[PDB]
Amino acid sequence: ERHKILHRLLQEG
Amino acid sequence: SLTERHKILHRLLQE
Amino acid sequence: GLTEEQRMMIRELMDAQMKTFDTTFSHFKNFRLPGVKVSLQLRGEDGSVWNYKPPSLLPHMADMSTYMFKGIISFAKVISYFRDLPIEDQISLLKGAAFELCQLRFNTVFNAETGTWECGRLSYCLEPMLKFHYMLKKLQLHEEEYVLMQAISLFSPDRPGVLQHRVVDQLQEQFAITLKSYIECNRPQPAHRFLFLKIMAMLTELRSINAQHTQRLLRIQDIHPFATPLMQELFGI
Amino acid sequence: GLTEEQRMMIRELMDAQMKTFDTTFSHFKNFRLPGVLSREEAAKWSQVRKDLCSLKVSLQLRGEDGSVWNYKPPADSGGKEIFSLLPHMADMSTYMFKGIISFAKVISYFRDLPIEDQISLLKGAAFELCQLRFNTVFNAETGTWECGRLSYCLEDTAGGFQQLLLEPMLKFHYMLKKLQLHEEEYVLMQAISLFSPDRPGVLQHRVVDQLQEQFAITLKSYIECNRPQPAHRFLFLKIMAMLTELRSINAQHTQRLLRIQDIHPFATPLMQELFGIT
Ligand SMILES: Cc1sc2c(c1C)C(c1ccc(Cl)cc1)=N[C@@H](CC(=O)OC(C)(C)C)c1[nH]nc(C)[n+]1-2
Ligand SMILES: Cc1sc2c(c1C)C(c1ccc(Cl)cc1)=N[C@@H](CC(=O)OC(C)(C)C)c1[nH]nc(C)[n+]1-2
Repeated sequence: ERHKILHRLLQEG
Repeated sequence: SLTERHKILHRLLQE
Repeated sequence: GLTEEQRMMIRELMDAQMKTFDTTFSHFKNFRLPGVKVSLQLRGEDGSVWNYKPPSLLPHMADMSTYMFKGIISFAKVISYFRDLPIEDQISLLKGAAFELCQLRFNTVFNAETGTWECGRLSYCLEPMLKFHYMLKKLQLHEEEYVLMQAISLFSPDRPGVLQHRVVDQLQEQFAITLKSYIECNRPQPAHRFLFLKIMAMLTELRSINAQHTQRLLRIQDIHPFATPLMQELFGI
Repeated sequence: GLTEEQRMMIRELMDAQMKTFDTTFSHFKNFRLPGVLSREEAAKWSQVRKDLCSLKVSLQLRGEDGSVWNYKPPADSGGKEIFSLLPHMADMSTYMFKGIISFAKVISYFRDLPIEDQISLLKGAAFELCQLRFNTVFNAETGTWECGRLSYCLEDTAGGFQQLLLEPMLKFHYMLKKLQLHEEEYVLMQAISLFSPDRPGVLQHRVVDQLQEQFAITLKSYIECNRPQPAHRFLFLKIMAMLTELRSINAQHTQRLLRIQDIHPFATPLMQELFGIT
């Protein structure tokens, strides 16, 4: 959860 | 005459 | 070395100038901006500067001129001799002298070494208009002389629509006599020779520059709309 | 010549760059700008002043008509004014960071890594790749980063060029530009920076170290094949030395950024994640 934005940006296509 | 053609100018003079 | 009537005349004029001339443009707000040949500098309190270099500025200048015009209407309203005139003559006098008094006020912030009108938070950097500004600045006038020039222009009896010609004429003469006396008793340096007659001639030149600008704008407004509602009233558009 | 494994490596990096680097900044559309007509605490304010005085840039905005709005920052008085450019730079940096994340995402070698190492590699290399991308738009004759309609102009002082070289970030940009690198060398530099095995938080140290070496070998081969002139004998080692200097500038900028953030919050949510700000 410390990297919510990074996780989302890495998941998107 | 001049008063109706110069409504803003008349307003600014009165205020 | 003036009569009290004359010394009082200058006090009312100078107090009016102080109260109605926002020299720093500290209250000029909600104005349109170029891109949002004159160069515009906008200086914030912090010392930061936004500079506009031209390739659109006409909207901004219309807002700035209208702001200056509002200050000039306020100047006239706070002078006893103007307030006592019939309202129709007040209107006629302001329609004919608005451009002239703005140019006189702009001359007091004109820097002839840089060609820049330094209006505090705003600066305008660069025609018979330019020539007027360089020639008037060379005279090194005091605030008292500028404010009397504004009065002589304001109280012009020959303005279109003026009805009390003689009242306005007699008031103008008293301002002109006061200007003449001010210079004799307060300015002996030989650089200011014929200063009174030179000022009176500059006013005649400003009258012609005013005529040429009115005709220009009455034609341009047809094609490009820019004049604010007040400008449309003042210039008969 | 280059091996086809190597030619394909470069092709994938170059496609990633083309797809994720908005060189014209034409899609950087929404950003803040400085306003128009605008004991330990005091020691911290002092150091931040010395941090912010290190890089003086003016902002130029060019309209489609050819007109230019130029913003000159204030001189250091007593506070607040020294931060007038920070919102804009935060938006500019965040825009660039998104581009770097997108670059890394399309690289096969990066996608296959565990996600927490992906995050660790990006947190450690984000500033470096942005600076490398910024070097490609740096005009060394005018001291200006040309970002489409936006331009960032180094404010020239009494010392001139030699004064600018006192700042390690500025000396970096001048020295790298002088190497006159090709697009392919730039993108390989970005790959070597991204795949640094020694960033904090990287668990798969050996895998990243081996990948970093394959990019370095590909760079060495490219230079040998396309720049055979004996004038480029040491070009590869010169690039690597620039990357070593970029790591030192990265550490200093991180420390500087953190101090500024402590006394005046400016970091966007994405920046906060990249730099560890709570
Ligand atoms: C759109 C508009 S409205 C306007 C002007 C413009 C451009 C011009 C003007 C017009 C023509 C040229 Cl050849 C130059 C300037 N001047 C201003 C005042 C001004 O700006 O004064 C200094 C120059 C600061 C002294 C003014 N006064 N009254 C009017 C109606 N205007
Ligand atoms: C608010 C922010 S966010 C930021 C910076 C600032 C100020 C600074 C910076 C930080 C500290 C000091 Cl003393 C000076 C500058 N540099 C930029 C680089 C940039 O965009 O500027 C050039 C285009 C290269 C000029 C950058 N990269 N990554 C980040 C997070 N930042």
